Amino acid sequence: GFKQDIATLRGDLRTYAQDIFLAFLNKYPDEKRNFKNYVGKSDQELKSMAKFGDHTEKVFNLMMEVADRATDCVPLASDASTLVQMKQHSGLTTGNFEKLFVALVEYMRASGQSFDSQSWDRFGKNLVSALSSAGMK
Ligand code: HEM
Ligand SMILES: Oc1ccccc1-c1ccccc1O
Repeated sequence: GFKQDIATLRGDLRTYAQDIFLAFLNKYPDEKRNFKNYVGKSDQELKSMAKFGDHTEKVFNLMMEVADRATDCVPLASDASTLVQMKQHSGLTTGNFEKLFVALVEYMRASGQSFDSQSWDRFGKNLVSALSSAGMK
C-alpha cells in the first residue's frame, strides 16, 4: 500500500529521488525553465553533480514526510502552506506539482514493483488541491 511504498522509497531514497526527478525533467522538458543549471546535461551528467543529488534527495525527504503525515492520501494543510510559502517555490503554479506527480505515477507503473500507483495518483491530486487552497495559483 501507500505506507509500504513510503518505506520502500525511503529505503533507497537518493536513487528513487534522482530517477523520478529525471523522469519528470525528460517528460516535461519546459520544466527546466525553473532549473537553469540542469540544461544541456545527460542523466549521467546530472547524477555526477553534488548539488543535483543533494537537492533532489532533500525534496524527496520532505515529500516522504508529507506522504507519511497524510491520512487516506490527504496531506496536512500545514504541509501544503509550507510548500506554498517556501521562497524557493516563489514562482510556481499547481501545474508544476501536477507534472511531478504524473511522472512519479508513470515511473511507478513502469517499474517492476507492486507500488500502489493509484494511491500516489490520488495523493498528487489531493496535494495539488491543498496547494490551491493554501494560495498557489
Ligand atoms: C511535493 C513536492 C515538492 C517538495 C516536497 C519540494 C521540496 C523542496 C525542498 C525541500 C527544497 C529545498 C531543496 C534544497 O534546499 O536543496 C525545494 C527547492 C526547490 N523546489 Fe521544490 N518541492 C516540491 C515540488 C517542486 C516542484 C514541482 C518544483 C518545480 C517544478 C519545485 C521547484 C523547486 C525549486 C526551483 C527549488 C529551488 C532550487 C534550489 O535548490 O536552488 N519544487 N523544494
Ligand atoms: O533537483 C532539485 C534541485 C534543487 C531544488 C529542488 C529540486 C527538485 C528535485 C525534484 C523535484 C522537485 C525539485 O524542486
